[PDB]
Amino acid sequence: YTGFTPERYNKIQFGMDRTLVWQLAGADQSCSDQVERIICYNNPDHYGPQGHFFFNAADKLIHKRQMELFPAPKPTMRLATYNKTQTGMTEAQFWAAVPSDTCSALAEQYPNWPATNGNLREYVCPSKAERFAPSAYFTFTDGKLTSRSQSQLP
Repeated sequence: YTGFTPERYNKIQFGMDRTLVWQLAGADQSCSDQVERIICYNNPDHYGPQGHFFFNAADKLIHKRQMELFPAPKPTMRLATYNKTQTGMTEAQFWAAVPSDTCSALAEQYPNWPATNGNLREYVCPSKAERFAPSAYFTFTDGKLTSRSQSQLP
């Protein structure tokens, strides 16, 4: 598969029907429908950049995930930085502790779309730019940090 791009991912919006997401993502040329999710690939290297899309019971988009379409531009994550964070922080308090440029916006979810509550916003913050670098993982539920983990930082 081939052809999924950052510009396509930005065009795709919550509540869109599975059929519309599929078409705008590039359909069979670019995507695989795994049932639980749709995976759409930038190029034939299926370890390469890709978007994933998930649907509610009504087949409307509620969840966008991306790997290397928008990577962390300056990966610098270190364990001392991970140790500044604690669950209960607001996003502002978090970004004062952790530089935004070291994190990738991994996923955004609105499980109750078209209602906007229960928003989950997930970040992966790697320590270096090489693939599979040690990283920290963070989840905000409605703007409060509810999950944090890491392995092998620095």
